[PDB]
Amino acid sequence: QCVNLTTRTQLPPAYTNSFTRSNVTWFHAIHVSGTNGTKRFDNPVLPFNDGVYFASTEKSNIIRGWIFGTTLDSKQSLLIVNNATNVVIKVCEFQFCNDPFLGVYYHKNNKSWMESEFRVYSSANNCTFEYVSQPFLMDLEGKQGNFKNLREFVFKNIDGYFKIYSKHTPINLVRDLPQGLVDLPIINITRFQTLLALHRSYLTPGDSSSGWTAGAAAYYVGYL
Amino acid sequence: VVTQPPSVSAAPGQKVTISCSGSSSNIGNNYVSWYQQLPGTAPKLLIYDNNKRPSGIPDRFSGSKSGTSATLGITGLQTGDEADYYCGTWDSSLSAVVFGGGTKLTVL
Amino acid sequence: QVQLVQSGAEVKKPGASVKVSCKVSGYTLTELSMHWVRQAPGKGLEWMGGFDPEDGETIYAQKFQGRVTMTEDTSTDTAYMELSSLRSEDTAVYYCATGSPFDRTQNWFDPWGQGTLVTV
Ligand SMILES: *[C@@H]1O[C@H](CO)[C@@H](O)[C@H](O)[C@H]1NC(C)=O
Ligand SMILES: *[C@@H]1O[C@H](CO)[C@@H](O)[C@H](O)[C@H]1NC(C)=O
Ligand SMILES: *[C@@H]1O[C@H](CO)[C@@H](O)[C@H](O)[C@H]1NC(C)=O
Ligand SMILES: *[C@@H]1O[C@H](CO)[C@@H](O)[C@H](O)[C@H]1NC(C)=O
Ligand SMILES: *[C@@H]1O[C@H](CO)[C@@H](O)[C@H](O)[C@H]1NC(C)=O
Repeated sequence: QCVNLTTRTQLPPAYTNSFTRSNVTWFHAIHVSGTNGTKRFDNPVLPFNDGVYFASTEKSNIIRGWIFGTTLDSKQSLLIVNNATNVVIKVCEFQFCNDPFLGVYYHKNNKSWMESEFRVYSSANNCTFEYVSQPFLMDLEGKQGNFKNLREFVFKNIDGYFKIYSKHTPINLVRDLPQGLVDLPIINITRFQTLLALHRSYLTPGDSSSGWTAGAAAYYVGYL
Repeated sequence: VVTQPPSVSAAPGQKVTISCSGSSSNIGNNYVSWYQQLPGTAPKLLIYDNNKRPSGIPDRFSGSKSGTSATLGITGLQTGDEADYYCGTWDSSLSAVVFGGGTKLTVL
Repeated sequence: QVQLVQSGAEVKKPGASVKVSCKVSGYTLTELSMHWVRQAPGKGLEWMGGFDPEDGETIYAQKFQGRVTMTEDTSTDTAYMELSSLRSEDTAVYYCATGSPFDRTQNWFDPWGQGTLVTV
């Protein structure tokens, strides 16, 4: 499939001080403005030189894994996807397309939702790896209200080993700038990109456009 | 079952009202919708939920439900477009979705 | 934006049976309901049957029940319907309609097909 969703719009890159969590970037994936119909989508690829610091905040999560590689085409690439029940980490010779995303849709006679991964990749020829364990992310808590929870990660690739880190802490101040796991013996990495989750329905009539939609999402990035 | 006066007529630029009627169970405890039938072509939805137009082409229309009677109309009619119109909904008692007989709009 | 296309015209002799096929594009059949409607020449529309979101089944009109049958296949993404015991007065155009798949009990048919004609 691989429908096209990108939009001509571009915005000047914002930046903020790290404040000892620097010249950290700041991106907006789904952006809304006064003109209520302005839904925009853009997930550019970013360099991966030595290491990356990742953080985000979400009301109801739409963030599922990442993709890493050098060519990002059928000509290898590490892929991660995480869902509500279990995480899966796989190394495979995937064939991606310009606008990868994870789609979900209704199932009329089974009274449940289902997720289709074929919107991300087309071919997985002669492919081996697979892993399973408890999920990295989680979207439930014993409290709901004004305060939110903040996530963070660190990736480094030294001596051939691949390693991950993560911590969870809630905020106590009003909304502002940032307050102030496994080891996989996997490849040459120089780029990566995050992938979102989108959902569709048919309740409304005469929707002469693509039905993919979701809420607003943002995240931070930095280098070592 | 339902009834509807056939073959209404009007002059261009004037108001026009179309009346569709039913019983307590046929049209009472449900919504309605209105379709038009250009000759030699499949119908095309126009109104749903008794007052809501779909996005895009549909022009401004209205509908009120006086218990078991509903009406549709347009402030001004034109010869640019004109065809048959139909009413129909889901009967709630010992019946399924049914359609009315239709009325052949006439423009001088 | 769903676009529907179906088989071409058909002819038949008295007493036989015929099948009509309707296809979809864009969306997939597993998240849409299907309905069938017929109109005699100049006599107005008439409802044949369809899928009821209230429960998982297929219900037919009270008048014609037993004379028809419906089936679906998702691999090719095409819906099927059959008609039998054709008689003298049976002749009309046949339309393939779709609508909301998960409303409690709602009726807003859209869109429709280009139409097929069956002679008897
Ligand atoms: C999406 O845009 C790219 C731009 O290079 C184009 O090659 C591709 O054909 C487009 N997708 C479709 C479905 O046309
Ligand atoms: C880093 O600081 C420079 C200072 O001139 C600024 O131009 C640049 O935009 C900053 N980085 C980002 C990602 O904005
Ligand atoms: C989540 O991912 C696992 C990994 O294999 C898969 O088995 C499962 O079907 C996916 N979906 C749900 C709802 O668990
Ligand atoms: C149907 O739903 C049940 C639970 O409601 C689930 O266990 C089963 O896997 C579903 N089957 C299909 C084919 O979706
Ligand atoms: C795996 O490689 C072999 C080469 O011997 C080839 O025959 C086979 O089709 C490949 N499998 C896939 C899924 O591409």
